[PDB]
Amino acid sequence: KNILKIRRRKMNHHKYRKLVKRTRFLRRKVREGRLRQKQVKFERDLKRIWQKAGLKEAPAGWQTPKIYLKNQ
Amino acid sequence: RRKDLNRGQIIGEGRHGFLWPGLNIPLMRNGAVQTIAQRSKEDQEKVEADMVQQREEWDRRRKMKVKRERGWSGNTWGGVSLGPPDPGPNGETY
RNA sequence: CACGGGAAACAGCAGUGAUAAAAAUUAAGCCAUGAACGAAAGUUUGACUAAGUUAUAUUAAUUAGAGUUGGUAAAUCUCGUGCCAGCCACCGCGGUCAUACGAUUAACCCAAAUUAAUAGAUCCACGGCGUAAAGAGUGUUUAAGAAAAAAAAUCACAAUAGAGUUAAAUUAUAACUAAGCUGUAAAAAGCCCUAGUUAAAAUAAAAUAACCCACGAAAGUGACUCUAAUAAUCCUGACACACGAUAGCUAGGACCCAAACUGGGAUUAGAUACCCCACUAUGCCUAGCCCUAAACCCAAAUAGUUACAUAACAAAACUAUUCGCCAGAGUACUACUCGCAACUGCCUAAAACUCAAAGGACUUGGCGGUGCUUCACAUCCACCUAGAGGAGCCUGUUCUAUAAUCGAUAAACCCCGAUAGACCUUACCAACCCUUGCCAAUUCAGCCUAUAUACCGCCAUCUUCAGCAAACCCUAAAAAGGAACAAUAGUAAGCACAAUCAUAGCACAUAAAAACGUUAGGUCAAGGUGUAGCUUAUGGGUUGGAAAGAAAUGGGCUACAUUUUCUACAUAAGAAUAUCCACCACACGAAAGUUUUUAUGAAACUAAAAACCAAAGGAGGAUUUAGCAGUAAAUCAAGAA
Ligand SMILES: [Mg+2]
Ligand SMILES: [Mg+2]
Ligand SMILES: [Mg+2]
Ligand SMILES: [Mg+2]
Ligand SMILES: [Mg+2]
Ligand SMILES: [Mg+2]
Ligand SMILES: [Mg+2]
Ligand SMILES: [Mg+2]
Ligand SMILES: [Mg+2]
Ligand SMILES: [Mg+2]
Ligand SMILES: [Mg+2]
Ligand SMILES: [Mg+2]
Ligand SMILES: [Mg+2]
Ligand SMILES: [Mg+2]
Ligand SMILES: [Mg+2]
Ligand SMILES: [Mg+2]
Ligand SMILES: [Mg+2]
Ligand SMILES: [Mg+2]
Ligand SMILES: [Mg+2]
Ligand SMILES: [Mg+2]
Ligand SMILES: [Mg+2]
Ligand SMILES: [Mg+2]
Ligand SMILES: [Mg+2]
Ligand SMILES: [Mg+2]
Ligand SMILES: [Mg+2]
Ligand SMILES: [Mg+2]
Ligand SMILES: [Mg+2]
Ligand SMILES: [Mg+2]
Ligand SMILES: [Mg+2]
Ligand SMILES: [Mg+2]
Ligand SMILES: [Mg+2]
Ligand SMILES: [Mg+2]
Ligand SMILES: [Mg+2]
Ligand SMILES: [Mg+2]
Ligand SMILES: [Mg+2]
Ligand SMILES: [Mg+2]
Ligand SMILES: [Mg+2]
Ligand SMILES: [Mg+2]
Ligand SMILES: [Mg+2]
Ligand SMILES: [Mg+2]
Ligand SMILES: [Mg+2]
Ligand SMILES: [Mg+2]
Ligand SMILES: [Mg+2]
Ligand SMILES: [Mg+2]
Ligand SMILES: [Mg+2]
Ligand SMILES: [Mg+2]
Ligand SMILES: [Mg+2]
Ligand SMILES: [Mg+2]
Ligand SMILES: [Mg+2]
Ligand SMILES: [Mg+2]
Ligand SMILES: [Mg+2]
Ligand SMILES: [Mg+2]
Ligand SMILES: [Mg+2]
Ligand SMILES: [Mg+2]
Ligand SMILES: [Mg+2]
Ligand SMILES: [Mg+2]
Ligand SMILES: [Mg+2]
Ligand SMILES: [Mg+2]
Ligand SMILES: [Mg+2]
Ligand SMILES: [Mg+2]
Ligand SMILES: [Mg+2]
Ligand SMILES: [Mg+2]
Ligand SMILES: [Mg+2]
Ligand SMILES: [Mg+2]
Ligand SMILES: [Mg+2]
Ligand SMILES: [Mg+2]
Ligand SMILES: [Mg+2]
Ligand SMILES: [Mg+2]
Ligand SMILES: [Mg+2]
Ligand SMILES: [Mg+2]
Ligand SMILES: [Mg+2]
Ligand SMILES: [Mg+2]
Ligand SMILES: [Mg+2]
Ligand SMILES: [Mg+2]
Ligand SMILES: [Mg+2]
Ligand SMILES: [Mg+2]
Ligand SMILES: [Mg+2]
Ligand SMILES: [Mg+2]
Ligand SMILES: [Mg+2]
Ligand SMILES: [Mg+2]
Ligand SMILES: [Mg+2]
Ligand SMILES: [Mg+2]
Ligand SMILES: [Mg+2]
Ligand SMILES: [Mg+2]
Ligand SMILES: [Mg+2]
Ligand SMILES: [Mg+2]
Ligand SMILES: [Mg+2]
Ligand SMILES: [Mg+2]
Ligand SMILES: [Mg+2]
Ligand SMILES: [Mg+2]
Ligand SMILES: [Mg+2]
Ligand SMILES: [Mg+2]
Ligand SMILES: [Mg+2]
Ligand SMILES: [Mg+2]
Repeated sequence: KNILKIRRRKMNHHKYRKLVKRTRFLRRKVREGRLRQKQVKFERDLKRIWQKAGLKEAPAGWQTPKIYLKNQ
Repeated sequence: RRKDLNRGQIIGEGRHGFLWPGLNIPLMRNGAVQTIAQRSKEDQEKVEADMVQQREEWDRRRKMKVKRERGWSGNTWGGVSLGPPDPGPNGETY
């Protein structure tokens, strides 16, 4: 009966958790790896604007904070 | 399928071709009490040919037995005529 | 976009390299039309006109071929092959008798085409969302919409948030008292700074009432008291806003008891588990996060109706207004994205690939270390008797050995086909020989050669079990079911059981009987056969030769002795009696061997009898067989071949 659907899920979940334990630190890399792409693409997004709006420098008092890498 | 060997053979019928007064031949002719007689070689070749053609006839008659009217498709019995229902107990007939 | 730059342009007509599953003439004319110029005749026009090439499509006839033939779906015979070679669009076909393969033979249907492939046209949902894919964990509002009348009454009292309080129990820690106390199916470990009693704060958790069904939007909420307090003159509404069980995370407190983890102890093949014992994160408070549930009543909100109406099952069927959600199954509470006080997280959520299914509900079976009742009568347990497993021997399997049968081989084989092998039987091996080679006739005989999963015969087995089965009849449909006796849809001849027969009168007992099916149970070696094979041989004869034991085991026989052994004898007798001791060995036990006879027989290898010899055995491990009365046990005699 419908348990037979749940069994599949139950297994697929278990078999996933196990995986994410072994793979943990590999995972941890690739997460942060993409956060450093994010923050960069983000930056370029704004850089694009100065250069598109004709300004040479980034406007006064702009440090362009890091949102994605926010921790603690 | 079952073939019968009771078909085609008369009494006294034989390959050595004897005509027995009570079986192969009626008991009497214009003259009474025919004796025990033997046919020719060729008369026998003919009667044997007759039995052979009999068997051939029966085999053809067994093979010709495939004919049908189709109901919907082929081996689907849908729409096949079953034939008028059975007369009831009261003599009622359809 | 073309100033400028690459660079030197057929996406005009013909043609050509390269590329691609993709192939028209380097063709003639301005004669018609159209165009450009001309005042005009007219000139030019690879536009166009007429051809040329091509089954690309229709038409006409002169042209006959392709595909199919298990089913959907028109249409098949014989071979070959034997899960191989191969085929199919879907279901599928091939494992020795293939209408599915390859090839014939007939047919079918299309037809100058026919099939295959790939793209289309066509194809979801104005259908759904309890169990099938789908009502979000909860509320309010925005945007957007929908609108006759009635539509705020009260807790039968346990929303929430504060602040204060404690009855039962438990624990520290003392006073006594006894050595144990704890703990399981049974124990062990564990603790004796233990246990019972008498005292007693904190912390934690809230018997009964509750057979109540209230309060909150949901989560949730039921010890006591007081404070604050439960939105909207009440329609729907989000990705916005505010909440959201447990567990978890951060910091600080708390710690009676519980308890993942872990360490002991058992259990177990193992036991990282279930059982036992400790002890920890953690449940508790204050503050901050996390935002998940079988967050399920799997049933959206608000007004209605009980009309119409039974897929199934479950909580009976539906309008109207809305929003939310669902387009096969996996893959996938997944990969990538987006956002989040999360950084083994949450949310949103695909495709490649694979399959022809995946699902829901039901129906009879069978099964169940589910529950309940009732039994077992040689029968499971408890019980009684006598044996098997140990010893010798007999005899059957199984293995080794042999040139040298076959068959049976869980219950349902194993002193089995055999109520029976020295030659014969005989099917076996070894050599030799014979080819219409039993018969009335036959390009015919003969085959203990392969199929017991082609079979008839005879049987085993459930089984001393009560059911099987035609003919009907009923069920808001039927896969199937079909009884209640103060009776509710069943009737029915048949075959089973029962009844009668037999065991020389009864009775009981035994014998017999015991269907339908089940086990593709047994047997092509009783005989007979379907299909296949053999034919100067898988046929038929003569002569010899087989059946040895390292063992392992099934069943028997005889013992192991005093309820015995011997002789007499029929059932009151006399003697012997395992230790003396040097017996001049004897007590039981020789069925075994060595010798001699005799029975049979052409042939002793076979049976019996005497003489000798006297061995293992001193009542048998786990485990097992049988018997409910004239039975078990013991004793004796006969027959079949
Ligand atoms: Mg899986
Ligand atoms: Mg990534
Ligand atoms: Mg057909
Ligand atoms: Mg250009
Ligand atoms: Mg230029
Ligand atoms: Mg070009
Ligand atoms: Mg061209
Ligand atoms: Mg050009
Ligand atoms: Mg080319
Ligand atoms: Mg073409
Ligand atoms: Mg020209
Ligand atoms: Mg043309
Ligand atoms: Mg044509
Ligand atoms: Mg031709
Ligand atoms: Mg093979
Ligand atoms: Mg064949
Ligand atoms: Mg076909
Ligand atoms: Mg074929
Ligand atoms: Mg054509
Ligand atoms: Mg439609
Ligand atoms: Mg429904
Ligand atoms: Mg569902
Ligand atoms: Mg889906
Ligand atoms: Mg709901
Ligand atoms: Mg909501
Ligand atoms: Mg959820
Ligand atoms: Mg408005
Ligand atoms: Mg209204
Ligand atoms: Mg508080
Ligand atoms: Mg107290
Ligand atoms: Mg106390
Ligand atoms: Mg105490
Ligand atoms: Mg106990
Ligand atoms: Mg102890
Ligand atoms: Mg209660
Ligand atoms: Mg309640
Ligand atoms: Mg209110
Ligand atoms: Mg609302
Ligand atoms: Mg929470
Ligand atoms: Mg918590
Ligand atoms: Mg603690
Ligand atoms: Mg304390
Ligand atoms: Mg504890
Ligand atoms: Mg342990
Ligand atoms: Mg075990
Ligand atoms: Mg257990
Ligand atoms: Mg403790
Ligand atoms: Mg709590
Ligand atoms: Mg709940
Ligand atoms: Mg529930
Ligand atoms: Mg749901
Ligand atoms: Mg709603
Ligand atoms: Mg409301
Ligand atoms: Mg109505
Ligand atoms: Mg039904
Ligand atoms: Mg899908
Ligand atoms: Mg989850
Ligand atoms: Mg995820
Ligand atoms: Mg989002
Ligand atoms: Mg017994
Ligand atoms: Mg029994
Ligand atoms: Mg014994
Ligand atoms: Mg023995
Ligand atoms: Mg044998
Ligand atoms: Mg051998
Ligand atoms: Mg055998
Ligand atoms: Mg056999
Ligand atoms: Mg058997
Ligand atoms: Mg026996
Ligand atoms: Mg012999
Ligand atoms: Mg032979
Ligand atoms: Mg075989
Ligand atoms: Mg059989
Ligand atoms: Mg049979
Ligand atoms: Mg009956
Ligand atoms: Mg019936
Ligand atoms: Mg009688
Ligand atoms: Mg009787
Ligand atoms: Mg009997
Ligand atoms: Mg009877
Ligand atoms: Mg068999
Ligand atoms: Mg068997
Ligand atoms: Mg035979
Ligand atoms: Mg035959
Ligand atoms: Mg021979
Ligand atoms: Mg011989
Ligand atoms: Mg033995
Ligand atoms: Mg005995
Ligand atoms: Mg005496
Ligand atoms: Mg002897
Ligand atoms: Mg002796
Ligand atoms: Mg001894
Ligand atoms: Mg036993
Ligand atoms: Mg005799």
